[PDB]
Amino acid sequence: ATQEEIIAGLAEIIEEVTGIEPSEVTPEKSFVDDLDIDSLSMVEIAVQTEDKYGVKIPDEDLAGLRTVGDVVAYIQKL
Amino acid sequence: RPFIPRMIRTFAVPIILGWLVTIAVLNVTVPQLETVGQIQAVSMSPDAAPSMISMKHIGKVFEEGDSDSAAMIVLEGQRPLGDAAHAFYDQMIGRLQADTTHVQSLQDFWGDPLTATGAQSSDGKAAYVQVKLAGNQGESLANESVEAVKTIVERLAPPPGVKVYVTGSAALVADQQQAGDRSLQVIEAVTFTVIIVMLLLVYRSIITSAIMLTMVVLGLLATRGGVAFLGFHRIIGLSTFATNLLVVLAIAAATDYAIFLIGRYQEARGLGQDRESAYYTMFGGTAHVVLGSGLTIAGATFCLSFTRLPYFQTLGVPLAIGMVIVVAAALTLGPAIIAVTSRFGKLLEPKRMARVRGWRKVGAAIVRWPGPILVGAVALALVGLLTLPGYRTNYNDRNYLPADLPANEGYAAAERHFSQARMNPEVLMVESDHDMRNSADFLVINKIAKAIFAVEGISRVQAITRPDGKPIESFYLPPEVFDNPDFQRGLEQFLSPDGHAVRFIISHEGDPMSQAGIARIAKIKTAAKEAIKGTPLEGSAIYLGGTAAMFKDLSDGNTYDLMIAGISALCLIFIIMLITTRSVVAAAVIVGTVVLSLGASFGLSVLIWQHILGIELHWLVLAMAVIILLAVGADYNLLLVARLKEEIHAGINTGIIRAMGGSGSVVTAAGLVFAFTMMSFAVSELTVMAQVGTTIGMGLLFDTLIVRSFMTPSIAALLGKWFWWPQVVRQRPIPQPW
Repeated sequence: ATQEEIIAGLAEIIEEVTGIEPSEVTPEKSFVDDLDIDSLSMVEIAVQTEDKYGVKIPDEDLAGLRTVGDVVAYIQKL
Repeated sequence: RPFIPRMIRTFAVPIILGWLVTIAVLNVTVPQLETVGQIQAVSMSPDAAPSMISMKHIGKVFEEGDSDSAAMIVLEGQRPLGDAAHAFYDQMIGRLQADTTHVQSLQDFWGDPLTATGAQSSDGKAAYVQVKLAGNQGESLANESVEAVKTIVERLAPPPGVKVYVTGSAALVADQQQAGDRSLQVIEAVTFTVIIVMLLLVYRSIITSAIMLTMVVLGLLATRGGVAFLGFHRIIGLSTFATNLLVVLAIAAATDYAIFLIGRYQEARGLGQDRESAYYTMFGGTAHVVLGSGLTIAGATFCLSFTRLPYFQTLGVPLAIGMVIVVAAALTLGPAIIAVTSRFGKLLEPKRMARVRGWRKVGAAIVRWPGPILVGAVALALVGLLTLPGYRTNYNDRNYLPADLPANEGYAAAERHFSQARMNPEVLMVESDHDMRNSADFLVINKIAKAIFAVEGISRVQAITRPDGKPIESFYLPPEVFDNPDFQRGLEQFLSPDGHAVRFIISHEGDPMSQAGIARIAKIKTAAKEAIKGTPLEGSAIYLGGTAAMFKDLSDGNTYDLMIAGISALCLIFIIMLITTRSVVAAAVIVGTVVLSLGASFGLSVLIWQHILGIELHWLVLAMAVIILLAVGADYNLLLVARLKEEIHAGINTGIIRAMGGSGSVVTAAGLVFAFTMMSFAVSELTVMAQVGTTIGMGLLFDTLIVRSFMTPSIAALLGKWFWWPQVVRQRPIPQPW
């Protein structure tokens, strides 16, 4: 489904940016709490999505997204 | 693309044997590079400037040698010198005059009582004599003459309580070359251990750095042999600065080319590529970049414009040829030695854990906030520019050498008693083209000396009026006492046998090579022109030989050759970017970033050097450092933009972070190696080379941490279509499915 595809894309970006395998990446966990992801890493994820695919997450909005669920929902909305 | 590597690697063993045999034949029959530079040097005074014309005409008319080299000798002791010292000095003078192939003429002053006051110090504990050697200052003949004078001095037994050293500008450059040659080996060793210690950290092996040591020393020997061959047959010329900078920059550039090569090799190994594929990907990736950057470092140096001094023309021609030899050595021997040596297991190993993530995270602060970071980087550059209002330069070389050298120690001894700029005189001439041996001409000749005196910092002039140099007034001499042997003893050292060209020996106040001391040259020329105006000397050519005018005429070319290099090197960068990449405006941005960061580099190097350490920047530290900074910053930014182009397929903004992640570790390692190798000049006995190296190293640190890191990619992000416009720009790749 679309959800699986978007989650797989995000997990591939996760593997590229900070080298954690997509296998254990699930939408039932946060970024900083578990994966030790800095605000800059999330910014890199946003830029990668914007470039490779057609999506835009404006500034002063990534902070409001804490869990993978929030990010995937926001992407699906647009 | 798979052809030149297929000729370099398949024939790796025969070409390595060829390199070894050519190095052997260039080192056994053709002398070593040090002796070749000693036998083949270039003038330190101009060849197409008024200063050199002055000395040439002076030699033509005075029959005192057709060159400008002038050395000095100091006899200092614990008490005033007695008659024993005078006898020893007379014997030494006779021995010096006996030699003819080395010394062209003797400007003896201490021997003659009438002018002995002009040699002995105020306290009477020192004296000096001026000799005129063969060949131009800093040339092979001048160095040979300096060595001959030193050997003659050491052959004789000094009287008890007095020691002898050799001073003067020609002796200063000779001892500068001696120090350069002596410290070449220690710089080689220190750089070799620095590369070892950094490879132990970036590659996790010691043999991996032993092979790099072998490669770097082989390349250094190859370039040494090539330059030795080309300078042994009188084809080109060399100098002390040319030789030392060639050697150390060759070591730094060879080790940086190796860093790029085996770092892309390390990246290939991390990506799973084998040896034979890592070799070809390394070539296709960085061999063209190395070629472009070597051609830049060669073309910019060679195109240091046709300047008054060989210290630019023949500092850029042999440097360009040496850099061509070094880039050829890279492109041929490096791949071959790699293919033959890194074919054994457990010799290379990658360390990629903690360096690929901190260069990809900093890359995210360039594309999501391109504005704030770009303006911040430009603000840092402008803050560096903020000290331009208080920028200073110093043309002196005594302050840029250790005190343990014979020349600098003689300067210290002279300064202990003399409080002047005595060891660096200045000569002015006026060709009246008629006999200047009448009373009226002598009365009016002192006008030029007095007019020169009016300028600040020329408080004493050793003119024809009196060697003492005390400015009393315009002397007048009766015609009856005009012609006597005693007066002729000095009149042959002041005016031509018939009288064509005058000489005005001049001693400055304080540092003669300072900004004021060199701005004094224009004032001297204007005063001379005004003095000859309205007098029978009108229409004469005011040629100003010496050292202060030598530096003035040479520094007049600073703007000229800087602009011409900033045209030619940037045009070559244009060509390289259009060939191995596709853009025209970005070929201008890649050099605009560097020229903007030049202000920050200058600010950092003047805060570190002048504000803290209290030492200003030598004029050679301006031109050479700026041009090498342009070339090497262009190398780094060119590697960055080449990687960006290789990663444009996935997007522009994402290409920036991809290139940063993929290139940051290697570029940082190379920049640290280059910076520390250049900073190794701090123990080079050449503090001017230390300033050049430290300035270049700090500029490269600022480039590898700020400019290349954020400033260039921020601009690339802000202007997307205007950065690859000729090749057509789609900022995002055509939208792809998930």
